[PDB]
Amino acid sequence: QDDSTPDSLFAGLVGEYYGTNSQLNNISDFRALVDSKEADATFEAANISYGRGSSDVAKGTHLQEFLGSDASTLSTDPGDNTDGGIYLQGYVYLEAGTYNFKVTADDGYEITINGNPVATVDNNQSVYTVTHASFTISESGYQAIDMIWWDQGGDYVFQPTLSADGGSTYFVLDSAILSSTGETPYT
Ligand SMILES: OC[C@H]1O[C@@H](O)[C@@H](O)[C@@H](O)[C@@H]1O
Ligand SMILES: [Ca+2]
Ligand SMILES: [Ca+2]
Ligand SMILES: [Ca+2]
Ligand SMILES: [Ca+2]
Ligand SMILES: [Ca+2]
Ligand SMILES: [Ca+2]
Ligand SMILES: [Ca+2]
Ligand SMILES: [Ca+2]
Ligand SMILES: [Ca+2]
Repeated sequence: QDDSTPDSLFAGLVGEYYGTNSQLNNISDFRALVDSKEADATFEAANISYGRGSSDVAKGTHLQEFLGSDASTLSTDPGDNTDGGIYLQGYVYLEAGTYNFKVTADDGYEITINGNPVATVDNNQSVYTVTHASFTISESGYQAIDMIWWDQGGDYVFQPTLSADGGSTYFVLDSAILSSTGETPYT
């Protein structure tokens, strides 16, 4: 807790959606958009496996389709934009050990854990899956996590899967392990 407002506790990350009619080319562009204004919509990111879809995430009802099971928590239905993306932040329960992300995306993204980037694509791309380098968690518990992802137009997809067993199996980040505040969620 960092201010005088109570924060919703749920088994998910705090999600913000931002749209723009400018071009998003890279992580810096999307982060500047996030910085420039209040979110166009907020939502609870409880099942982080979004898309695939076509014909721009920022148009029509494409954001709702993309977010699927998390769209029922949208604060509003944003108007049309050409480009858009999401900023997620909260906590993820991880035991101490070694992990790595494998992320399928169109366009780019960046995931950080405890302040350190652990999966980065700093450019636009048609759908592509990267197996990222491993990282360590030093102490079991809720780890701080944030993510950004965007769509510059066209197709869109975002599924960042995590392995705890050296890339033999991967899981989606969902309500089993996510927390909005770092307290234990019970529903
Ligand atoms: O050039 C068009 C294509 O550009 C790529 O980088 C992706 O953003 C696609 O979703 C888009 O359709
Ligand atoms: Ca607060
Ligand atoms: Ca903002
Ligand atoms: Ca809309
Ligand atoms: Ca879906
Ligand atoms: Ca739902
Ligand atoms: Ca664009
Ligand atoms: Ca795209
Ligand atoms: Ca392990
Ligand atoms: Ca496997």
